[PDB]
Amino acid sequence: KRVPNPNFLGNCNIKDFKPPYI
Amino acid sequence: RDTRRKRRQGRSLPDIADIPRTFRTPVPSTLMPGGVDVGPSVESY
Repeated sequence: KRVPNPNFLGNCNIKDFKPPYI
Repeated sequence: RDTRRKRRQGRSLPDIADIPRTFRTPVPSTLMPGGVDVGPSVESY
């Protein structure tokens, strides 16, 4: 069972925060 | 013992004939050519 590191393509810890109008 | 005879006839310096080679112990580096691939992997597991 593999577990992805935070340095994986698409598995960052910095989630995209959305603006209030969206 | 070479220097033991430099003094006897000198009573009465770099060796340019021994040209050393460049072997290097490999650095533990993944990508670079010339280094062993120990340590953290290319894949992130």
